[PDB]
Amino acid sequence: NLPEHWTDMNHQLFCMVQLEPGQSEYNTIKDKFTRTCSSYAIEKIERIQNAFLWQSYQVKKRQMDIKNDHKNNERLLFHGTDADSVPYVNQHGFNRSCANAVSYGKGTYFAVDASYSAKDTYSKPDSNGRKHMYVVRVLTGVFTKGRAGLVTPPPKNPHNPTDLFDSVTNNTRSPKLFVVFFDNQAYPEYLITFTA
Amino acid sequence: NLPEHWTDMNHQLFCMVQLEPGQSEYNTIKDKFTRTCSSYAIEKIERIQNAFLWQSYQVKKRQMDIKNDHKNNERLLFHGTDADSVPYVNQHGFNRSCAGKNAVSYGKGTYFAVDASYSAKDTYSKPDSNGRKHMYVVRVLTGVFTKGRAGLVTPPPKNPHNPTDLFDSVTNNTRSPKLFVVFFDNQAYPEYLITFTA
Ligand SMILES: O=c1[nH][nH]c(=O)c2cc(OCc3cccc(F)c3)ccc12
Repeated sequence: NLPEHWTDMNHQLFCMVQLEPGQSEYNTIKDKFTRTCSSYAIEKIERIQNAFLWQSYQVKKRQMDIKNDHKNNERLLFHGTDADSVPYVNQHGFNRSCANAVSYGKGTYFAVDASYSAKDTYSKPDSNGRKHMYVVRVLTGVFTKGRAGLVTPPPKNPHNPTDLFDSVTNNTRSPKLFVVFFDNQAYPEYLITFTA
Repeated sequence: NLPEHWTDMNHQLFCMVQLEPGQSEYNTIKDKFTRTCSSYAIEKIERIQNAFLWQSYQVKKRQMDIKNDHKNNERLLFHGTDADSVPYVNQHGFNRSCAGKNAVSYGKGTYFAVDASYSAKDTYSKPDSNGRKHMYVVRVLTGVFTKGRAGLVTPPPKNPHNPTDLFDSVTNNTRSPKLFVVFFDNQAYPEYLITFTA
């Protein structure tokens, strides 16, 4: 059911857990961020333990692993958001109806590089200069190049137009962004609070 | 895993099952339909057996049953649509990103009718090139609801000082609900497709 690295929730279903600086889990997530954002200052990293979001995501993951006949469907990506959206994402995940640029489709956008999500247009500095970025488990699955105005990914072969790609990208050979068009294709795993 | 009265699907993920008149299952849907739509005639009623949509929907239902306090969270509602949308809905369900602007808008989501007569309007159940009209009968997790408003992209909060604790859906009128709007994927399961004609 619930992942091993999660800590006890006293029979509750939602908790934001601040990570201890210098332990393995904190160090792994900090490393992913500082690869492109070494010039920023990390205030804290919180593990998001949202049982409902996790359950709905794990269901979609098992479905995509069955449909794709292989289990290489997940990537870790970044998502910058404004402070006022943070409670929403913690509790409800990412909502294409809320989503800035949509040149590759009307979905939720995720960056390969923290540096892209660190842009003020995405991770808007709050009145205290705090910026907020998620590390997100994303079911990118089998992907294709996106285009403006997509409401879902294109068909995997427009002879069978309901069999869809899982996500779209800017560039299939060297992707820097992914767009997903369904709820529960993305699990917000950590929230990084940082400053310029 | 799947309802024990579904047809054996032979490790296939999706089947449409044609129902037989005189069976309770057909006759109950026909009665629900003809209660407001006696001037149309049913061609056929198909049960939709979509394993993945059922799984995702049932998880959302379990979640809402846990969250809410012994509420009847699920209603059986109608959805009229055009022929062009039927294969998508059968396979992928109801997508708010594809939704029509309703003549009376209570938010930017997917609309479901209490009365078949509403879904039977040509604006929704557009007759195809053969004069067939299509209406789903849908399990909808309405949960705890409030009157909607045209600007909504999710249900409103129950409490403006806790913006993330949302109503489950919105309606046109809480005293006499005739439509519901839902704003999330897997909150509605297309259970039957009614094909009907003038
Ligand atoms: O981290 C993000 N948070 N919120 C976003 O909307 C977002 C958007 C985003 O790509 C937008 C885009 C569109 C077209 C061309 C581009 F080069 C880039 C990348 C990251 C983010």
